[PDB]
Amino acid sequence: REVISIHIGQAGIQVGNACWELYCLEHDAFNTFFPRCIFLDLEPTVVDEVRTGTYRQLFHPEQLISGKEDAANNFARGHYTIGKEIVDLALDRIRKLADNCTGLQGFLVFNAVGGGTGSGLGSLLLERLSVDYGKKSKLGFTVYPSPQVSTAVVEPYNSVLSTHSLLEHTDVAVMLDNEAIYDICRRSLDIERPTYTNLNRLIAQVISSLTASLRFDGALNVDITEFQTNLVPYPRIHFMLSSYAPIISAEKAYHEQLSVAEITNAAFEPASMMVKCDPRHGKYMACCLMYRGDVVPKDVNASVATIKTKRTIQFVDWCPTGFKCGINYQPPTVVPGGDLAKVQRAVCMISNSTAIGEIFSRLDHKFDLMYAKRAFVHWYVGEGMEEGEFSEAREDLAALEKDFEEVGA
Amino acid sequence: REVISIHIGQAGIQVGNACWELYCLEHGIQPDGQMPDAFNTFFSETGAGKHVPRCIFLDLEPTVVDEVRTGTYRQLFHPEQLISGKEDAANNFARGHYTIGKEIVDLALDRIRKLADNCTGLQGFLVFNAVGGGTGSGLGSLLLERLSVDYGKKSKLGFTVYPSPQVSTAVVEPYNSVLSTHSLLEHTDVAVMLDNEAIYDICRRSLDIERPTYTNLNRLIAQVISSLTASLRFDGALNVDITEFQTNLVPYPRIHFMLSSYAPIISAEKAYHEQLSVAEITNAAFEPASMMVKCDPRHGKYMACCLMYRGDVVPKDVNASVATIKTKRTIQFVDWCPTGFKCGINYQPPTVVPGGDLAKVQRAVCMISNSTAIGEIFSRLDHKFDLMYAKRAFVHWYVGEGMEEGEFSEAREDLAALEKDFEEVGA
Amino acid sequence: MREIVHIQGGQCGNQIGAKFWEVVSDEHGIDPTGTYHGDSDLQLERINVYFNEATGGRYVPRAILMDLEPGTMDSVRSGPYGQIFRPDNFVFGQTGAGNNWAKGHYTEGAELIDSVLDVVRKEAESCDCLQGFQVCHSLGGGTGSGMGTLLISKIREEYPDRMMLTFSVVPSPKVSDTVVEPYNATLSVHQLVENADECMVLDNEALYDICFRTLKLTTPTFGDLNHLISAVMSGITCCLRFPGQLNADLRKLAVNLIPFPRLHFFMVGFTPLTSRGSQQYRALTVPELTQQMWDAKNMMCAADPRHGRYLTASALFRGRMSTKEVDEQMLNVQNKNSSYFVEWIPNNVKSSVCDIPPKGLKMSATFIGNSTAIQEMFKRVSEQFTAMFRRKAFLHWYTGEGMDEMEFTEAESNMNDLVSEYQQYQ
Amino acid sequence: MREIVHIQGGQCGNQIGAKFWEVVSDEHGIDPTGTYHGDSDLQLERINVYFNEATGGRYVPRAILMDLEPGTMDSVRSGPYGQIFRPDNFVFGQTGAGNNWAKGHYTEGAELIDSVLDVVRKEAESCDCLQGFQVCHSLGGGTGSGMGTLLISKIREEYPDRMMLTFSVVPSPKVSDTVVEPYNATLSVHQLVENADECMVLDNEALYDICFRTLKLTTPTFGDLNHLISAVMSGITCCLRFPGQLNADLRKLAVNLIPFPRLHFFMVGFTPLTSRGSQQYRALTVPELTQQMWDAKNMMCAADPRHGRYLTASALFRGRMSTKEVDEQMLNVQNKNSSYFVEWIPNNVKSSVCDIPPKGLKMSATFIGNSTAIQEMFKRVSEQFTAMFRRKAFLHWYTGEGMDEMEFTEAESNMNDLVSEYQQYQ
Amino acid sequence: SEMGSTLTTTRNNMGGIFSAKEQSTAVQKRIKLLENRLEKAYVKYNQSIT
Ligand SMILES: Nc1nc2c(ncn2[C@@H]2O[C@H](COP(=O)(O)OP(=O)(O)OP(=O)(O)O)[C@@H](O)[C@H]2O)c(=O)[nH]1
Ligand SMILES: Nc1nc2c(ncn2[C@@H]2O[C@H](COP(=O)(O)OP(=O)(O)OP(=O)(O)O)[C@@H](O)[C@H]2O)c(=O)[nH]1
Ligand SMILES: Nc1nc2c(ncn2[C@@H]2O[C@H](COP(=O)(O)OP(=O)(O)O)[C@@H](O)[C@H]2O)c(=O)[nH]1
Ligand SMILES: Nc1nc2c(ncn2[C@@H]2O[C@H](COP(=O)(O)OP(=O)(O)O)[C@@H](O)[C@H]2O)c(=O)[nH]1
Ligand SMILES: [Mg+2]
Repeated sequence: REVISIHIGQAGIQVGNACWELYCLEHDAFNTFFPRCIFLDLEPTVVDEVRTGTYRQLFHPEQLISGKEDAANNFARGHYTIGKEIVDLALDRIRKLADNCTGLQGFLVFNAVGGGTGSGLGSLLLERLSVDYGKKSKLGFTVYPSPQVSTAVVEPYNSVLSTHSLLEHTDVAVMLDNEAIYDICRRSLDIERPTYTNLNRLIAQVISSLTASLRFDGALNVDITEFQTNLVPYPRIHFMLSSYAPIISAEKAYHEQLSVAEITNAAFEPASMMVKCDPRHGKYMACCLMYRGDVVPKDVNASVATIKTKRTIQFVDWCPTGFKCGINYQPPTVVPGGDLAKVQRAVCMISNSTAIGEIFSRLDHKFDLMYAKRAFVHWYVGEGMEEGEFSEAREDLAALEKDFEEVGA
Repeated sequence: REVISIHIGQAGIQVGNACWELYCLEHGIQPDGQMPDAFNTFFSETGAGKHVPRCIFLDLEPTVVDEVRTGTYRQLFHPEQLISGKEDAANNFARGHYTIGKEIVDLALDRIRKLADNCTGLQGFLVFNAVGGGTGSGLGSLLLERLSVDYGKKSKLGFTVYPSPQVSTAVVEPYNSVLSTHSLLEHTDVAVMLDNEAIYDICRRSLDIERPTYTNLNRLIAQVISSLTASLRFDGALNVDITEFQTNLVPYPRIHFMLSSYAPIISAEKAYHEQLSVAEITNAAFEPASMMVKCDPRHGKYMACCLMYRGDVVPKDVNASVATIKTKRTIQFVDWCPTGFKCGINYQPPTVVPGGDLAKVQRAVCMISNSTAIGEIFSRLDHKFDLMYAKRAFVHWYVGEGMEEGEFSEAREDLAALEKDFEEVGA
Repeated sequence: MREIVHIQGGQCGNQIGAKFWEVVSDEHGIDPTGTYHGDSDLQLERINVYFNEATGGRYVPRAILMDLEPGTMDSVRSGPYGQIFRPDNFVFGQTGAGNNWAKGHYTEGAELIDSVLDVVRKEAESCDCLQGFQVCHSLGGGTGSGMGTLLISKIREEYPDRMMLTFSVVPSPKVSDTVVEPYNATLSVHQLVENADECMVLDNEALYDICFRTLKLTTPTFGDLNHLISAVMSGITCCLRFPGQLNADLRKLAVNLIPFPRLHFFMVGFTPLTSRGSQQYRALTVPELTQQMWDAKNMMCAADPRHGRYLTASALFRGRMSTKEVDEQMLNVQNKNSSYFVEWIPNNVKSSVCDIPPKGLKMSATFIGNSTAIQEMFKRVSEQFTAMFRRKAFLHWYTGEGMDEMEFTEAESNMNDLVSEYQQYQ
Repeated sequence: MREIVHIQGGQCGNQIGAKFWEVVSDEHGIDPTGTYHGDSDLQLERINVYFNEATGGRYVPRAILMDLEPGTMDSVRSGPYGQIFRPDNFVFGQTGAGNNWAKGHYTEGAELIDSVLDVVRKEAESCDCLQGFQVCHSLGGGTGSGMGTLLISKIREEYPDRMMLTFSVVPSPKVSDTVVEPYNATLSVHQLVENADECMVLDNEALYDICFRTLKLTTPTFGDLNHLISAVMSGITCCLRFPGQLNADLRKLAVNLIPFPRLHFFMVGFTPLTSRGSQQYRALTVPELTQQMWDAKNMMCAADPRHGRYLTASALFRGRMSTKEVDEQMLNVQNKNSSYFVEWIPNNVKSSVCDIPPKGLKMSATFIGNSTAIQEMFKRVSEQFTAMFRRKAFLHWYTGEGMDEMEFTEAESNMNDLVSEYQQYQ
Repeated sequence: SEMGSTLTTTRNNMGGIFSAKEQSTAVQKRIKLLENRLEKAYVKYNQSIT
């Protein structure tokens, strides 16, 4: 059993540069990863940093795909003009990666929707993967732009135009912001001046905690097909809040008494979500709890009972059994230079609720304001688009808002 | 069973620095937090061999907190427990109760909640504050308000420092004491007074220390608390809990103000030449030369008394000794109460800390009584508070913060009403 | 965290501040280059109150020099510890007012004060939690009095909820350097009573008296006077910079010493201050600090408090001391001389101890007393103001600049009702 | 990989470009003799963006000097970093235009523009993936403005997809060297609005003002002004030459700052800029860089941005810094000064971080604000243009060369409709 | 100010944070006690019958 990982863009392969560092440091159990990867980007600067880095010999030279020139924060450019010449080479490699494989669980894609490469050719890669395989799962861990913290200007245009394909192509989509992670590193990790490297290190922790069930034998294992049923009650509602516990420094960890009861609680407070949204406004549709390390089924069982009996958070009226647990034996590993201390046990929670319906509504106004005056539209239209797909992507998010409001009732 | 201890203000967390020092030196824990089961009431165990105290230091000024962060016990306290503000209330009750208090007490509450959640058989809380300041007075009363609405049934042992009659450091402290008692009245279940001149006289005469600083004061306060929690920590021939004082000592839901004392406070040399037994320490616990509040119970009448005994003490002589006290006529009990005593004996002696000026004594008594001499102190406060209030001195600072003239008059008549209440129960 | 931005105005302000920054930097172990060279870790914990780290141990003072003639600015950069100030903080005019309060408050102030305000804004927003501002100036001169007072008024309407100290020397007939001293002092005090939170009265007459008897100096130049004033300023704000058994911050002192919003003029003294001939024969205990503190011939104003009544008083102690001794000494000096204290306030003295002595001594103290005898200065100044203004002396230099006659009458009324209102609470 | 061909025109272009190739050659560690002598590996792998390996480690720049007078060519060849160009690239006429736009655009350009196009083509297809061209010229002179402008039009006809940067200085009436400045600048802008991709507007008032106030230079010759302009140009194309945590090429910045195709005139600023006497009195943090960036008295144009609103803004950072501080600083200035920004556009600031600082510094920054205050200069120019053209001053020097009256009216029309669209979007 | 006042009165009306769980757990335990008592009473009656 193996699962291969695709990384797109400046954000994608930097996340991968930390994720693969953790995989090699963690390791027959290796068979699911050893790498079965592909980096691809339009700007050669970040890929060729890997080609000369410490992991020169680790990656086969062909694997590291690199175009000639960047899409430059332009969804249309990275989806219609420049994507068309590189995407064919990428997926015609990924095929022979799958032919190397025999028991493919799925693919997992890493991209940020704000940019052009992460968004544009992300969706383009996804569309040819869906028509080629269809049944095989493709987990997409995307990075959406934050409400108030922002680096680009045209990112609302990109985020809406990317989402229109992220609905019906990916199977399980995990949101991740930058402000929420910045807040996590500021609050729990007490790092007052964080950079992208620290963000990517703890993103890898989440990925590792949800594939450790395939790699190592636990008391209750869970495959990628399991998330497919247990968390998405409707074919078009797959957008997951993420959380992790205990995110804790090296000194505080020894002082505190980490156990199963309190980390099940800590994984539920909005002070520890990976996406800037308040689930107090929403109702939980389903929850999924990956437990790693020193876990007996009793205290995880007792912990979900206390959550259900609390009234600070509510569930939908549909699910009395609104949980999916999972226990694995091997504890989480640490990276030298990393900030997370060694813990006997950790919890990665992936939920689904209606709080996500707020982020789309928040997104709508920013896109709406700019589009009404036709700001920046001339860049995308001359690239090959029209006014049709702007308006039609707009009404797709309008439908999604009504959808969440209907299901939440 | 567990009890958590919260410290508010400069005087509060300094007192804690002596208490937790005494605690680890008693249970054999190094300041770093590891042993080289009775510690379960105060320390929670990480499971990696590290013990962390159940306490939260909080105040408004970061100076006194951050020497603690860098003393010997940097590694004993969990970092989140040591709360600290950014600017001081500055001897201004209103500033600590409405301006700056309203931002800091909510952080303390959502901290203290998970201390209680880690506990199982919580006996209660116990708070440390000096009413002369603004932090310990202002947000202290605010914290007690929100604690009463949260728990209610749980004990809140208030070990407060009242301003001394003559020896004082601040000038607006009469205002602070009256307004604070107005809420400390109906929130604290059991409130123990600890003056400063009385402790000064004990260290001068008994400990024969002629140049005492605050260190020795805080040291002997920790000794009384240790003598009071030994019954909870260790097994004795006749033990009491913290819920026992709620019933056995306060006859009416508004008369809860106790006079504390301890014996024997004896230097290193008197002990070598002097004898320790139960009868003489039962005597020495009652004489006003060993009280912790400047008042005289000889002027008052006792409602009920309490007696902690530590060390090699049998129960036959504690009964015989308390009998001799009742047959004497220097002190008298209230007509309504034929029996006025609550006794208790525990096996473990008081341990000593190196560097302290307390000798290693074979036996000790901690007395906690209730009387009517406490009514004289409250009246004594009213004379000099009313003295300045009529001319409206220093009122402009509190009213500029957002208060008015109404709360002075209404708090004034409430404590004035308490004066009449004390006089009518004594009759 | 708690932060003080420092402002020096006029020639008087510049020399006072110059000797002040040498004393503080030497306490924190920073050499003239501006790099850290101390030993104790305690000296580094509390340098955010007065300094900013620039790069590689370079600590710059959080001060602003403001004047009108370049002689003072060049005299500052020449002397030692002159190379530590940021050259951009030398906000500075060119023409000169010259002992004309109207020129200092209406003509040259109107184009320099926007500049000094902009520097102060950067210095205030550069830090996080303001404790207050600290302004040192004189009341006789023009570029210190009129401009500095306008700066005080402008700042108070900008940040109204922060404290503000102003150390001002005031003129007296025995030390009469300029001729229009009363016309400057009376208008300046009118603005100070309505703007400043608290003032600390100083004078040059008492400083000369201190240097004659107590110091027994041969040649008391201005360097020694500025040395005494600097020791006082360091002594009062020592509590924010070092921990102690009983800490008392600036706001804690203000609310404890000011009973009414208009009664904020204090007289200050400092101990120990002894000559080298008798410093060898002395002892260092609490009673010897007190009975040299509360001596009338040690006050730094020419306003003898026993000609009035004490409202409140304060002592800031520095060094490893026993708090019992501190409190009993304040009790003794209040019980014996009970007549000199106000009657409707018991325990008139606020006290505090800090555990870091200044370098060169083992134990020191600092006294701040709010007496009612300060009205001697107000009557003493107002009669000279009246003596010229009844006859319209020197008036046209004030009138021809924009001021009219009702400004002097309003200023007279406010000073006159102030000394009247001190007398009533007396 | 990505390629930048350099084209310099006129006296202003040649001397600006001379200082430019000095600082770039030092950044890549190339000696004045043309051979590599650097230390770090990083300086080798991205020199093809600016150089061509000839033979024996001879790295020659990919530049084209262009003028009409030999004084500039000989002064270029004389000084250091003068013997690194290929002598075939010194395409060079002989007669000279002399501040006559018609000579440089119709008569004398007609025989030179053929030779420059031959050289630039052979120099363009020599590299594989062209990123764009980079032109440095003026709008007051004749052979710089007119010929350079005509070259821009011909290049955009051949290569319509490739990028185009133009660092152009504009004349201002406070620093007015020639008499026919309005006649030239107005016609030059008429061609820039339709031919260039983006134009980074410069001026000498702000440059002289910057060296007076912030740099505090005594004698700011053209060397220092050209040094500042070169530092801006190195900062704008540092992303291609060095790896960073967030990259932003030329096209990436263009699409994030140009909301409408005719709105492509920028203001530029460079930080940090500090006097030599105060270089050690300061920190090096992101907030310090931001305070100097958003100062209106720091743009390198004589147009106060606070006289209008920003449409967009860009900040290219260089150095080891935390991205969170970058975004928090941009968000902070976006909230507090809310009126100076356009409302129907949130996020008016694009940011980027490169990991290699310029030589000698620790952390630098480049600001490119597309504001609506730039319309004041176009009005500031058009009022002068109408003053002459109402009365046909100096007109015959251009009329007898080919321009008719409709050309000047067309230039006024384009100028007037442009200032209305900036006013519209404010 | 009005929202703050409504917050304080609602805060006093909930009767504390831990109040809801105690009342819920008390009635549940009460259910168990009546069930236990009912069994013993049934046993006595059926024993009487035999
Ligand atoms: N968590 C995380 N996010 C990143 C990182 N780098 C970039 N991003 C995000 O990526 C978004 C922009 O896309 P980029 O990945 O930088 O660039 P791109 O997706 O390759 O698109 P192009 O610039 O056209 O090449 C920004 O909003 C960032 O939040 C990173 O290292 N970690
Ligand atoms: N018994 C005892 N009392 C102390 C000690 N330290 C301070 N105090 C008392 O505390 C009173 C003033 O309050 P502090 O605790 O010092 O200050 P605070 O309560 O935090 O109020 P602020 O100064 O506004 O912060 C004084 O009257 C002292 O009597 C101590 O170590 N032991
Ligand atoms: N203590 C002290 N006072 C000074 C010093 N220099 C000037 N003065 C006082 O300043 C007063 C005159 O004010 P002046 O310096 O002209 O003020 P300015 O012109 O406004 O700056 C005199 O009464 C002096 O006593 C000094 O170095 N130390
Ligand atoms: N910054 C800078 N500006 C210059 C330089 N030389 C000329 N200028 C400006 O260019 C304008 C005149 O342009 P000119 O040299 O006649 O252009 P040309 O004749 O077409 O080459 C004047 O306003 C000068 O301010 C220089 O070396 N540096
Ligand atoms: Mg990218």
